[PDB]
Amino acid sequence: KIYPKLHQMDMDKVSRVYADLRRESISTGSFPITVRHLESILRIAESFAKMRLSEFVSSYDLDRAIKVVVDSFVDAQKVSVRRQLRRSFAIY
Amino acid sequence: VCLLMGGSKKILPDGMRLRGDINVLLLGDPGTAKSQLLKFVEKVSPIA
Amino acid sequence: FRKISRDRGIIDKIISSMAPSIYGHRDIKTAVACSLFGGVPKNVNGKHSIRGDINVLLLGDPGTAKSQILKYVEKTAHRAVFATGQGASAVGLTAS
Amino acid sequence: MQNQQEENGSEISIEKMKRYITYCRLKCAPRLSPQAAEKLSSNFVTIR
Ligand SMILES: Nc1ncnc2c1ncn2[C@@H]1O[C@H](COP(=O)(O)OP(=O)(O)OP(=O)(O)O)[C@@H](O)[C@H]1O
Ligand SMILES: Nc1ncnc2c1ncn2[C@@H]1O[C@H](COP(=O)(O)OP(=O)(O)O)[C@@H](O)[C@H]1O
Ligand SMILES: [Mg+2]
Ligand SMILES: [Mg+2]
Repeated sequence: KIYPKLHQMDMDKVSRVYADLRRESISTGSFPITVRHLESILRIAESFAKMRLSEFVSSYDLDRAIKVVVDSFVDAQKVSVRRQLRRSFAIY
Repeated sequence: VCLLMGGSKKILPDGMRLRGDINVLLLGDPGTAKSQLLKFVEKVSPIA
Repeated sequence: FRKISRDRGIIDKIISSMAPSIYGHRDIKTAVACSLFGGVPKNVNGKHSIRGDINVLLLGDPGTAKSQILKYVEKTAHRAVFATGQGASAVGLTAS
Repeated sequence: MQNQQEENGSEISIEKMKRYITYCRLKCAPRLSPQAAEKLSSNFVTIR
């Protein structure tokens, strides 16, 4: 019965987060970042929201989701690239 | 758009058969959305 | 249900109620919870589909209890099926 | 923004389009104009 919603007041943050993770990925010379990563971000945010039987995807859920994708990408990389990125992405 | 309409089929009196159909290749990086284009062309064509 | 849903931090309770007999590995348990709840499938005017389920791959060294988590998921879920790549199982992956 | 401009003649639908393509396919066969053939012929040589 729980089909959570995506009211777009919360679009400004993710645009600029994706922009930064794209600009950083090419500079460091590693896996490319495509929009499938952002689709995963939103689809995981849906699950974190549905956990609270919620009615409007929160920003807390988006922030919890962001860690999963960023950590996966950072931890699936070579040692040198990984040391670069684990410092660059410290804020998320 | 041009693909789904195909060229004009021509049968000649030499037994020879000049085809009419269109072939396109989508070569490129990952995550360019070229797969969704195929999945839509599946559904917008009468036989696919 | 609704009462437990109002307690702030239901997320970390769920994440620690998962495989309740394997030590540590919080990230995999978080991913298990995410893929065991799901999401929303989408059709944009019957011409564009974005899936809802989230896939999870495990890559690990011998002796890290991956099969134990796979066993737990099958006792916890409604519609779950088990198949093996190189072994003897009651169901295959190909239609016939 | 699709279900709205759809009803303003700035978009065909998915079954309507399908029917239209079937129609034009199983209706006509274009044969080119001779006033244009030499254009395509000169183009090919300048290309090669
Ligand atoms: N982190 C862990 N916590 C608890 N038990 C563990 C842990 N890692 C391994 N074990 C235990 O060690 C054994 C490992 O067997 P298991 O088949 O689950 O490992 P596996 O990684 O799936 O196997 P393999 O990769 O070699 O095929 C089991 O008894 C499992 O419960
Ligand atoms: N330009 C775009 N506009 C809309 N959606 C896009 C765009 N680029 C990517 N996507 C989305 O991101 C994903 C891209 O992956 P996919 O279509 O499988 O591409 P590829 O063919 O490169 O593997 C899809 O889910 C698609 O809907
Ligand atoms: Mg593809
Ligand atoms: Mg095993």
